[PDB]
Amino acid sequence: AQRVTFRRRNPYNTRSNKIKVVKTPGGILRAQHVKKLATRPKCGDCGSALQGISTLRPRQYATVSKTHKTVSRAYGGSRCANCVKERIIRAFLIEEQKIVKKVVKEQTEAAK
Amino acid sequence: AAQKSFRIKQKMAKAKKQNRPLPQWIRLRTNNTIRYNAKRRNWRRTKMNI
Amino acid sequence: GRVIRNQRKGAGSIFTSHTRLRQGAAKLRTLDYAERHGYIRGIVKQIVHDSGRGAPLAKVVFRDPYKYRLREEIFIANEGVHTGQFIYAGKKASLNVGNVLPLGSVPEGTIVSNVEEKPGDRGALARASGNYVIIIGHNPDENKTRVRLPSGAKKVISSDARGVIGVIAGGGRVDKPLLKAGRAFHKYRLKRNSWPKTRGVAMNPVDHPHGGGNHQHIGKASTISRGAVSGQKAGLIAARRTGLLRGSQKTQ
Amino acid sequence: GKGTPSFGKRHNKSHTLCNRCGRRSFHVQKKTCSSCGYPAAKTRSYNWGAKAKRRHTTGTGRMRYLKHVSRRFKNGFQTGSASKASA
RNA sequence: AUAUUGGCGAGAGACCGAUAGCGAACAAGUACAGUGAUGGAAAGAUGAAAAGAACUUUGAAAAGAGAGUGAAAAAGUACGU
RNA sequence: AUGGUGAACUAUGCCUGAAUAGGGUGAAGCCAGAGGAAACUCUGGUGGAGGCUCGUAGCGGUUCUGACGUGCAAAUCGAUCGUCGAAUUUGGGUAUAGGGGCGAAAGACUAAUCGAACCAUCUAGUAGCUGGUUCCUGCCGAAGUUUCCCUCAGGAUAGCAG
RNA sequence: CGUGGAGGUCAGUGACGAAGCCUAGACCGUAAGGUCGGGUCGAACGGCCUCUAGUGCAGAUCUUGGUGGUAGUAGCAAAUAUUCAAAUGAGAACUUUGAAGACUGAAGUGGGGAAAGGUUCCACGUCAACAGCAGUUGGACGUGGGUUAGUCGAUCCUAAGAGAUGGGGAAGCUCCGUUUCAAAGGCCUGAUUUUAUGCAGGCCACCAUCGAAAGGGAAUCCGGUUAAGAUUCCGGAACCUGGAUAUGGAUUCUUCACGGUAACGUAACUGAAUGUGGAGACGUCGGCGCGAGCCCUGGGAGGAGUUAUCUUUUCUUCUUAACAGCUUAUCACCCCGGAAUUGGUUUAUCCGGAGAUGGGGUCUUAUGGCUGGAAGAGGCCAGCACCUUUGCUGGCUCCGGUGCGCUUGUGACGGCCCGUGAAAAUCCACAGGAAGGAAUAGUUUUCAUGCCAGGUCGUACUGAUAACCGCAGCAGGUCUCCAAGGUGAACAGCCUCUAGUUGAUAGAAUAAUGUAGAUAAGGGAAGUCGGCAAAAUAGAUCCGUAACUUCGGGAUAAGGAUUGGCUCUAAGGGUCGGGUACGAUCAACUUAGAACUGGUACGGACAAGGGGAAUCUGACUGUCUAAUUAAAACAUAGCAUUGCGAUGGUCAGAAAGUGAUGUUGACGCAAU
RNA sequence: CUCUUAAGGUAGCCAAAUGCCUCGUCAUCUAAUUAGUGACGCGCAUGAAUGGAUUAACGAGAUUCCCACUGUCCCUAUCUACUAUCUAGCGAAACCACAGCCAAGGGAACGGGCUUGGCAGAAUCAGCGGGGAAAGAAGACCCUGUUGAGCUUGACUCUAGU
RNA sequence: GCGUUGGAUUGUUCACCCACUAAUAGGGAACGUGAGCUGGGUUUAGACCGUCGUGAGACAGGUUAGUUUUACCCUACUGAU
RNA sequence: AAACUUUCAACAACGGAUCUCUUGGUUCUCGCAUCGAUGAAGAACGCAGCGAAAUGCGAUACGUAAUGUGAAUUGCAGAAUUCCGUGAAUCAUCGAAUCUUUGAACGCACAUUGCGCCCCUUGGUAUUCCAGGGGGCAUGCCUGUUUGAGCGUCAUUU
Ligand SMILES: [Mg+2]
Ligand SMILES: [Mg+2]
Ligand SMILES: [Mg+2]
Ligand SMILES: [Mg+2]
Ligand SMILES: [Mg+2]
Ligand SMILES: [Mg+2]
Ligand SMILES: [Mg+2]
Ligand SMILES: [Mg+2]
Ligand SMILES: [Mg+2]
Ligand SMILES: [Mg+2]
Ligand SMILES: [Mg+2]
Ligand SMILES: [Mg+2]
Ligand SMILES: [Mg+2]
Ligand SMILES: [Mg+2]
Ligand SMILES: [Mg+2]
Ligand SMILES: [Mg+2]
Ligand SMILES: [Mg+2]
Ligand SMILES: [Mg+2]
Ligand SMILES: [Mg+2]
Ligand SMILES: [Mg+2]
Ligand SMILES: [Mg+2]
Ligand SMILES: [Mg+2]
Ligand SMILES: [Mg+2]
Ligand SMILES: [Mg+2]
Ligand SMILES: [Mg+2]
Ligand SMILES: [Mg+2]
Ligand SMILES: [Mg+2]
Ligand SMILES: [Mg+2]
Ligand SMILES: [Mg+2]
Ligand SMILES: [Mg+2]
Ligand SMILES: [Mg+2]
Ligand SMILES: [Mg+2]
Ligand SMILES: [Mg+2]
Ligand SMILES: [Mg+2]
Ligand SMILES: [Mg+2]
Ligand SMILES: [Mg+2]
Ligand SMILES: [Mg+2]
Ligand SMILES: [Mg+2]
Ligand SMILES: [Mg+2]
Ligand SMILES: [Mg+2]
Ligand SMILES: [Mg+2]
Ligand SMILES: [Mg+2]
Ligand SMILES: [Mg+2]
Ligand SMILES: [Mg+2]
Ligand SMILES: [Mg+2]
Ligand SMILES: [Mg+2]
Ligand SMILES: [Mg+2]
Ligand SMILES: [Mg+2]
Ligand SMILES: [Mg+2]
Ligand SMILES: [Mg+2]
Ligand SMILES: [Mg+2]
Ligand SMILES: [Mg+2]
Ligand SMILES: [Mg+2]
Ligand SMILES: [Mg+2]
Ligand SMILES: [Mg+2]
Ligand SMILES: [Mg+2]
Ligand SMILES: [Mg+2]
Ligand SMILES: [Mg+2]
Ligand SMILES: [Mg+2]
Ligand SMILES: [Mg+2]
Ligand SMILES: [Mg+2]
Ligand SMILES: [Mg+2]
Ligand SMILES: [Mg+2]
Ligand SMILES: [Mg+2]
Ligand SMILES: [Mg+2]
Ligand SMILES: [Mg+2]
Ligand SMILES: [Mg+2]
Ligand SMILES: [Mg+2]
Ligand SMILES: [Mg+2]
Ligand SMILES: [Mg+2]
Ligand SMILES: [Mg+2]
Ligand SMILES: [Mg+2]
Ligand SMILES: [Mg+2]
Ligand SMILES: [Mg+2]
Ligand SMILES: [Mg+2]
Ligand SMILES: [Mg+2]
Ligand SMILES: [Mg+2]
Ligand SMILES: [Mg+2]
Ligand SMILES: [Mg+2]
Ligand SMILES: [Mg+2]
Ligand SMILES: [Mg+2]
Ligand SMILES: [Mg+2]
Ligand SMILES: [Mg+2]
Ligand SMILES: [Mg+2]
Ligand SMILES: [Mg+2]
Ligand SMILES: [Mg+2]
Ligand SMILES: [Mg+2]
Ligand SMILES: [Mg+2]
Ligand SMILES: [Mg+2]
Ligand SMILES: [Mg+2]
Ligand SMILES: [Mg+2]
Ligand SMILES: [Mg+2]
Ligand SMILES: [Mg+2]
Ligand SMILES: [Mg+2]
Ligand SMILES: [Mg+2]
Ligand SMILES: [Mg+2]
Ligand SMILES: [Mg+2]
Ligand SMILES: [Mg+2]
Ligand SMILES: [Mg+2]
Ligand SMILES: [Mg+2]
Ligand SMILES: [Mg+2]
Ligand SMILES: [Mg+2]
Ligand SMILES: [Mg+2]
Ligand SMILES: [Mg+2]
Ligand SMILES: [Mg+2]
Ligand SMILES: [Mg+2]
Ligand SMILES: [Mg+2]
Ligand SMILES: [Mg+2]
Ligand SMILES: [Mg+2]
Ligand SMILES: [Mg+2]
Ligand SMILES: [Mg+2]
Ligand SMILES: [Mg+2]
Ligand SMILES: [Mg+2]
Ligand SMILES: [Mg+2]
Ligand SMILES: [Mg+2]
Ligand SMILES: [Mg+2]
Ligand SMILES: [Mg+2]
Ligand SMILES: [Mg+2]
Ligand SMILES: [Mg+2]
Ligand SMILES: [Mg+2]
Ligand SMILES: [Mg+2]
Ligand SMILES: [Mg+2]
Ligand SMILES: [Mg+2]
Ligand SMILES: [Mg+2]
Ligand SMILES: [Mg+2]
Ligand SMILES: [Mg+2]
Ligand SMILES: [Mg+2]
Ligand SMILES: [Mg+2]
Ligand SMILES: [Mg+2]
Ligand SMILES: [Mg+2]
Ligand SMILES: [Mg+2]
Ligand SMILES: [Mg+2]
Ligand SMILES: [Mg+2]
Ligand SMILES: [Mg+2]
Ligand SMILES: [Mg+2]
Ligand SMILES: [Mg+2]
Ligand SMILES: [Mg+2]
Ligand SMILES: [Mg+2]
Ligand SMILES: [Mg+2]
Ligand SMILES: [Zn+2]
Repeated sequence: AQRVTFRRRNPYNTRSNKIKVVKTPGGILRAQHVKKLATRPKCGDCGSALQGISTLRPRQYATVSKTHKTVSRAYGGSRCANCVKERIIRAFLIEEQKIVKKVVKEQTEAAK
Repeated sequence: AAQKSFRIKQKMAKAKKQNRPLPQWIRLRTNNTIRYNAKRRNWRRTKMNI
Repeated sequence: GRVIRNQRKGAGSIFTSHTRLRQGAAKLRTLDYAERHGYIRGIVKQIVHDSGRGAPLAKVVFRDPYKYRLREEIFIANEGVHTGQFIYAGKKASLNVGNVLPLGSVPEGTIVSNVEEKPGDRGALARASGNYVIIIGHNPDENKTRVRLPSGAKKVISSDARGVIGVIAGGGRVDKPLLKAGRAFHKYRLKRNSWPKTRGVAMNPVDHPHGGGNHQHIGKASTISRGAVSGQKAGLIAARRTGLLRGSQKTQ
Repeated sequence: GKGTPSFGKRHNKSHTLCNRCGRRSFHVQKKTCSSCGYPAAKTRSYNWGAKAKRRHTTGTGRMRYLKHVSRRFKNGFQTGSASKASA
C-alpha cells in the first residue's frame, strides 16, 4: 500500500533514473535513487572480465587505492594472464627462430 | 515554466509589482484625471505571452 | 503541376543517407612507399557488420612506418579472411586471398575485389557483397591492365591500381526472398528514405507524368529521351530496347 | 480532429523573447527574430510596412542622447562653464 | 539660382470640430488579437469655486427620507444641454 | 504582382528517450521409446517460433445513417466495432517553406486556411454586370426604331426631347 | 426653400436669458419652409446684398452607435446522492464542525512530476462585480507573508543538426564551405639568482562555437521542523572536487615492498615523453535462477472493536538511512590428475586429450548477513501533573514461517535479423624507462590521520470534468513514476482498506411526444433497398468435428454432454544422520475419482465467439481523404523492364574551389 | 474463294463490378424471384505483367440462400430514470415591409391585404407540424460575360535546362 | 353511402407472377404529403470495368462507398382555462 | 366595466443626438543643418517619504554639478533654516558629471544573469590555488613601430 515518488524532477523511467524502494528508520517506505551498475574491466587481448580487479564506475577509480586496479604480474590489470603466458612463449620462440632464420641464410650465401 | 530562467522570473517579478489598484492618494491631486488603474492584468483573464 | 518525387530527391532533405551506425568508410591503405616498393604487414583484428551494407568489413591494423604507433584501416572482408590473419599489402606481396597487390603483379585470371580506378584512389570497383573483378590481360608497355567488372563491362586501368585478392564476403544475400513488407522496411531503414513506392500511375497529373485518367495508364510511351528535361524523366530513360529479355544475355 | 482536440497540444514555443527588440519573436530553431532581424547587424524594416516603421522609429523611445543634440547645436557646441553675475 | 509627405525653430488658413479631424484632443501605436509577419480600438465637458451634502432618522449594507451647499441639484464625481 | 511570416496542428526523414492485462496456438532444435530383412517409418515428451491468434490499456473510427445538431463540442457523446508486439504507439530535439515542401497517393496534409498557406503592400486593381444615389414648386417632354461595330445585357450614328 | 464657412450692412438679438431641445397651442406659404406663444435651458446668435462648398436621406444584405417585439420564452436534464443537527451570520438547500448515507476503488476523484501558467501557494480582512440558483464560501476582491543546496537540476559533454573564421560566388540584402586550396596554436619544465619571466630542448597538430532540465555525468543521508520551504533550514552522521600540508606507518645498507607452484594477495610499495588497453557504451523477446519491497501467515508483548448468544476472536503497532568494517556469488580462472563401459550436465543439448568427471584453491562484491551509524531516532502504550509555554516519569518496540504469488531489479543462457541495435567529455590501467633518489641517512602522498574552500541561476503551487491549449471554471485535447484485499486466467468487470471526494441550481408533480434502459401470448423476416435495430451465442472440462489446401491450415469448424453446496478417497514434494531395506518430521493447491444434498439449480451477478453453404473482389499483415467516402483505392513481398564503371547515372542550385545518392560502387544507386 | 491489314484476338474467361438489346435462353432455388447460382455464347464492346486464368488463408468490403434468433412485422401493450410540464432564482438566439380567418374571381397565368361573398366577441395554457410558396448562403445545375483558376496537349507565344 | 387486400423479383412508379377476396376500379389535392420519416435510385468530392480520347478527361453504360439543420412566434388544427 | 392593445400629453426612465466648447488634428508658408565605436536609434530592468501608469531619470536613479531667477512646492506628510540670501522651486537655462543590463555592439557564448584569458592591487601561511577591488583582450582597412618568413634576390665574409 505505501506508494512512492521520484525524489528528483525527472519523471521518466530512464537509465539514469532507476529507483529502489526502502524502509527508513521512520518506519515508512521511500524511494532511493540508484546509480547504474558498474561493468567489469575487460582484457585487451581476449575480452574477458579481468580477475583481481575492482568494478567501479570510471571516475570512481580515482577514489580508490592502486592495489584495486592491478594484479602483481607483468601486464597486471591490463591483459589476462593466460594471455601473458601466450605473449611470453610466442616472444621467446620467435626471438629464437630469428637466430635460426639468420644462420640458415648466412649458410645459403656461402653455399651458392 | 516551474524550473525557469532568470529572464522569465525577472519578468514575472515586474509583473507582480504592477499588479495593484490605484494608489488612492493620486485621486486627490490637482487636475488629477485618473480614476482607476486601467492596466490591471489577471492570471486567469489574459496571458503574458512570456 | 508540381515537382515530382524524383526531383525532390536532389535537395536530399529527408533523402540523405542513414549514417549514424556506419563503421566508417571502407578504404585501402594510402599508397605509400611501403605499399609501392615492397609490402607491409597488418593483422585483421575484427571482421564486423556495417549497417546498411551487405558485406562485412574487416578492421586491419598496421605499424606506422614513420611514427611509433598503430594505424587502423577499414577494409571490406573477402570471403575467407579471418581474425588473426596476417594481411600483406604491396607491390612485392604474394598472391593470397586477403593481400593487396597492384593488378600488374597478378597473372591473368586472378580474382580481386575493391580495386582502384586510378592508383591511390583507395578503392572503387567491386565492393558489394559477392562481387569481384577478373584480370583478363596486361599491356606491359604503358603499364595498363584489362579487367572485367561485375557488370560485364571490360575496362583498362593502370597496372599500378591496386586490388585485394579474392571475392567480397556475404555472397548470395539476394537469393533469399524478403517475404514481408516489414523486412524491406528494416532493410531501407538503415539505408535511405526510398521505400515504399507509390506508382506514378496512382497519382494525379500535378504529381507526375503518369498521373491521372479515369483508368490507370501511362497514356504515352514510357521510354524517355536522354535529352529530356528534369521533371520529364520518369519511366524507361534512354531505353534502347524494352520487353521481356529472351534468351542468353552474357556479354560476348 | 483538426480543430479543438488538436488545439490541446499547443504547449511549445516557436518564438521567445528577442534580446535586441524585446518582442517574443525570437524564433528558437531559426535563431533569428521575425521582427527586428537579430542577429543581423541590420534592423528588419520594409517600405511596404509604414505602420510597423512608425511603431519603432526614432522618437518612440527615450532618445537618451539625441534629445540633447539640438540644444547643444543651438549654443554652438559650447565648452567650459557659465561664470557669474549679480542680484 | 534647384529639390524636400524626414528633423529642429517659427508664422498662418473662406480647413475639421470628438462617428469629424491624423489610427490616437485622453496613462494611443495604449488596451486587446495573433506562434509570427503583423492587426489595432473605445474613451473629451460637475460648478466660478468642492462649497463633493455637516447633522437627524429608517436600513445588515447599498441607499432612502429630511437637513445642508450652491445662481441652479430641473448641475450629486451615474455629473452642461 | 512584389517583399515578408509560418512545420506549437499536420506529412515525411533524422537524433535521443519512454510505453504495451491476461489468454489460445504449439514452428525449428533436443531427449526417450516402438516397428522393420532392409531402405526406412512411426509414438510420447521437451522446447517456445510467428508483420500468428482471443482480448484490455493503447492506437483507430465500422454501424446505428443512435445522441447532439442556436451542442459539452466550429467534429463531441453513447453503444457497437478495427487492430492490439509490431510497416506498433508516443514525448522532446532536429530538417524540409509556397509553383515550394511532404505525400503506403486522398489533390491529401503544410497551425479551424489547400486543385497553390498566411502577412503587408502594389490597391480606392478592372467590371458592357448587381445595388443605391439626399429639398420644393413651375414649363416643356421622350425611346425601345435606322445604320455600323468579336455587335446580341454594350457602344457609335440618325430619329424622338430640352 | 434649407445647411457649414466668407466679404458687406442693419451702430441687428442676448445673462432682464443667445443657441439647442419639448409642445394632437397660434399665424404666413400651393410647397420646400418661415414666424409666434409656453416649458426646458445657459452664451452665444440672426435679417438683407453678396462670396464659397466636404450643402439636404428611408432605402444601398449601406457605416458606427443605440433600441425593440421575440420573452420572463428556449432553456439552466451527461458524469448513481444525498440527509439530520449544531455553530457562525442581517441573511444559510450551497460556509464550518459533528453525525449519517454513498462514490472514486490503487489502470484512483490517491500521492508526485515534464511542458505550459505565473503567484493561482499561505494568512488576515472580506462580497460591488465574477463563480449562467445562492453565497457568510472561492483559483474572486483588499492587504500582507512565503521559494535557503559543494552533493537535486542547470552549468560540462557530445547526437541529428546549427554555425563564425582564410577562402570561393553574388549588383547586393547575402549564398556556399567547416578542415575545407590557410604561414591557423599551447603545454610542460628548464634556463633567471641584474629580474622578472626573455630563451634553451622535446614534444602534441587536435584547427572554432552553439545544440539534451528524458542521452553521457564527481559527490548526502536519516530523524525533526513551517500558516506556506525543504535530499536546500535544524540535529546527527557522510561523501566528492580543488588547494594546502605535517605527523605516524611503509620503503631503503640487496635502494624503488614482500608473500603464493599458480589463478592471485596486500594498508602502503618512485615513474616524464610516447604508445596501447579498458571503462563511459548501448536491440529485442522467451523461459529459468537469485535480490528487494509489497502480499499471505504462526507465537508473544501492547492498544482498540464486538460480546443476548458464538469466536484463545476482528482490527492495529512491533521500524532501521546514506555511509564504514568484516563477511558473502552465478560466471570465470589456477593446482593436482589423465578420461570407452564415454562421462559431466540444463526446464531449455551442450561440454571434454586445445585436458572432462573428481578433489583442492583464486577472483568480481550485484546482492545479502552480523557489527558500527543506532536507539539517543521513530513507532506503540501505561502513570501522573495543569489557564498557561506544555511538560514529567516509566514501560514494551521480541522470535519465527511460506511461494509457478505481485511489482521491480539482476544474472547465466537461449530465439531473431539482406535490422546485428549512438557519440563525446571524463576516469583508470598497462607497455615504456627520461629521470630523481640512502646509511650517518635519504626516498616515498595512489596507506592512515590532520587544515582550508566550494560561486552563479531555478527551487511556492496547479498539472487538469476549474491553475495548460481549445474566446470560458468548455463532457474535447495534452508526455510520465509509485499501485493493497477478495472473486477470477487476469493491471477485466464487480465489492472493499489506505488517501480523497460527496463538486454538477433547487422545489413539486409524473400529461402527450421524446432520450436512455427493459419485457411481451401465438406466429417468426410475412417488415425493410437490405435482418437496419434487437435478440440468440459465449467461460471451462470432456466427447466429436466436413469440402477444400500452398500440408502450415481450414478449426472454438459443425455438433454434443458437463459445471453449485457439502463430505470423503487416491496421486503428485523438501530436509536430515546410514559400516568401508527403511526411519524421522515440516511445509504447499493441483488433478482425478466416490458418497450425500436442493422446487434440476449451479461460467447462478460480473464476465463472455452465432453458426453454415456459395458468387464478386483484394493474396495476406499494413495504409489514406483530421471534419460526409476505410473501399475493390494506396502499400507490400514476388515478377519484369530501363539507365549508369565515377571524366558516370538520377536529381539540387542565381552562381560557385556549391550540393543529394555517397561512410556509396552493379549482390550497387537511380527510374518505371 | 474474295477485299484488305503492321498483325487481323491465340491459351483462357463470360450477360462476369466488362452484354446495348436485356427482366438474354435453358437449368436450379421459391406458391410466386427484373434477385442468387450452374450452364450456354457471332461476346453492342472478354482476353493475356494495359497482365489472362486458377487459387488455400485472410476481410467492420459488395452479393444470394439456409439454421439458430428475435417486437422488423402481424399489432400493439406495459414499466424505470431523465425531460417536457408547474414554482423560486437566472435568462439568451434565429427571425421581423406591415401583418396574420377563409371560398371564389381576376391579377406577374397558385392572395393575409384587392373585388364579391362566408363571416366576426376580451384575455389565454399544453400540444401540433397544414400554411406563413417560414428561416439558414446575392444557385449547387443551366446560360450570358469580349470574367477566372487547377489541369492537358504538335493551340498560339515563349523559357530554365540540355 | 361503403369498401378496394396479403406476398416473390426490382430503388423503382410501371411491369410481372403467387395467393386471398364481395371486389382486389381509375384519378386529383405544388406529378398531396422530407423543420413528418426513410435515403434504395438519381446527382458533387474516393474507387473498379467497358466504350471513346495522344492526353487532361468524357459517357442520357455498368459498379461500390458516400453528414438529411431549426420552431419557443403567427395562423390552422387538437384538446385546455 | 377592468385587464390587455393602440394613440396623445405630463412627470419619471433608457440612450447619448443636438447646441455651445477645443492645450488636438490638417494644410500652407518662412528660417535653419545637428545621430552613431567619444557606443546612436531601439530594448530590458530598475529608481520617489507614501506610484500602478504617462512623463523623467540610472545604484550619484522624477535626479547631481553649474548658471539665471528671486520664495516656493502642495494630494498628504515633511524639513524646518531657505527668505535684506552663494538662495525656495515637480522653476528656467545648461557648458560639468553620473549614465544599470543591452543594442551596429567588440574576449567567447546567450531559450544560460553561462564560460575563459591578461595586467595592478587586497585578503586567505601563495608567481602556481581561492576570494574581493580596479584596468584590459572583436573584425576589415590605412600610415607608422617592432619582430620575422622565403635559394624571390643582391652583395660580403674566410
Ligand atoms: Mg519533487
Ligand atoms: Mg580486490
Ligand atoms: Mg588487485
Ligand atoms: Mg549526410
Ligand atoms: Mg518513406
Ligand atoms: Mg508501389
Ligand atoms: Mg515501382
Ligand atoms: Mg487518385
Ligand atoms: Mg503533367
Ligand atoms: Mg509526357
Ligand atoms: Mg495517366
Ligand atoms: Mg495500367
Ligand atoms: Mg488544416
Ligand atoms: Mg486557434
Ligand atoms: Mg519548431
Ligand atoms: Mg539565417
Ligand atoms: Mg549581432
Ligand atoms: Mg504669414
Ligand atoms: Mg476620431
Ligand atoms: Mg463633416
Ligand atoms: Mg478612431
Ligand atoms: Mg482638450
Ligand atoms: Mg478599454
Ligand atoms: Mg460643460
Ligand atoms: Mg459628457
Ligand atoms: Mg470642470
Ligand atoms: Mg438623500
Ligand atoms: Mg438652470
Ligand atoms: Mg445643469
Ligand atoms: Mg456625491
Ligand atoms: Mg510538431
Ligand atoms: Mg481464452
Ligand atoms: Mg497481429
Ligand atoms: Mg487479433
Ligand atoms: Mg478475455
Ligand atoms: Mg490502425
Ligand atoms: Mg447520425
Ligand atoms: Mg434539437
Ligand atoms: Mg473491441
Ligand atoms: Mg512547379
Ligand atoms: Mg506564382
Ligand atoms: Mg520557388
Ligand atoms: Mg480526383
Ligand atoms: Mg483560419
Ligand atoms: Mg470606387
Ligand atoms: Mg476593390
Ligand atoms: Mg454586356
Ligand atoms: Mg471586326
Ligand atoms: Mg442592339
Ligand atoms: Mg438588367
Ligand atoms: Mg448658409
Ligand atoms: Mg464645412
Ligand atoms: Mg398669432
Ligand atoms: Mg457657462
Ligand atoms: Mg449669394
Ligand atoms: Mg457629402
Ligand atoms: Mg429620400
Ligand atoms: Mg436613416
Ligand atoms: Mg429602410
Ligand atoms: Mg429613395
Ligand atoms: Mg426571471
Ligand atoms: Mg421554462
Ligand atoms: Mg437540454
Ligand atoms: Mg447541494
Ligand atoms: Mg465502490
Ligand atoms: Mg480496474
Ligand atoms: Mg475533482
Ligand atoms: Mg505538487
Ligand atoms: Mg497557471
Ligand atoms: Mg453581493
Ligand atoms: Mg472567476
Ligand atoms: Mg558551473
Ligand atoms: Mg556558413
Ligand atoms: Mg553545450
Ligand atoms: Mg543533462
Ligand atoms: Mg541526464
Ligand atoms: Mg520558514
Ligand atoms: Mg609491506
Ligand atoms: Mg546511450
Ligand atoms: Mg549514496
Ligand atoms: Mg591449492
Ligand atoms: Mg549481439
Ligand atoms: Mg580500469
Ligand atoms: Mg484543480
Ligand atoms: Mg486568449
Ligand atoms: Mg475541459
Ligand atoms: Mg485530488
Ligand atoms: Mg450543468
Ligand atoms: Mg449528475
Ligand atoms: Mg413475441
Ligand atoms: Mg422458428
Ligand atoms: Mg440493395
Ligand atoms: Mg427489393
Ligand atoms: Mg467454415
Ligand atoms: Mg486487403
Ligand atoms: Mg488488412
Ligand atoms: Mg473523411
Ligand atoms: Mg477498414
Ligand atoms: Mg504473380
Ligand atoms: Mg569557382
Ligand atoms: Mg459475355
Ligand atoms: Mg452484372
Ligand atoms: Mg433470375
Ligand atoms: Mg445486336
Ligand atoms: Mg482490358
Ligand atoms: Mg493456385
Ligand atoms: Mg468479408
Ligand atoms: Mg453478383
Ligand atoms: Mg416545451
Ligand atoms: Mg404549484
Ligand atoms: Mg445559455
Ligand atoms: Mg383564399
Ligand atoms: Mg366571385
Ligand atoms: Mg403573403
Ligand atoms: Mg409548415
Ligand atoms: Mg419561422
Ligand atoms: Mg446569383
Ligand atoms: Mg458580347
Ligand atoms: Mg484552382
Ligand atoms: Mg496540335
Ligand atoms: Mg515535342
Ligand atoms: Mg397534374
Ligand atoms: Mg410531389
Ligand atoms: Mg411538408
Ligand atoms: Mg429533412
Ligand atoms: Mg446512397
Ligand atoms: Mg462506408
Ligand atoms: Mg421559433
Ligand atoms: Mg422539435
Ligand atoms: Mg414551454
Ligand atoms: Mg418632464
Ligand atoms: Mg467653457
Ligand atoms: Mg493649426
Ligand atoms: Mg511666413
Ligand atoms: Mg530602429
Ligand atoms: Mg510624476
Ligand atoms: Mg548664485
Ligand atoms: Mg526643471
Ligand atoms: Mg554610478
Ligand atoms: Zn527582435
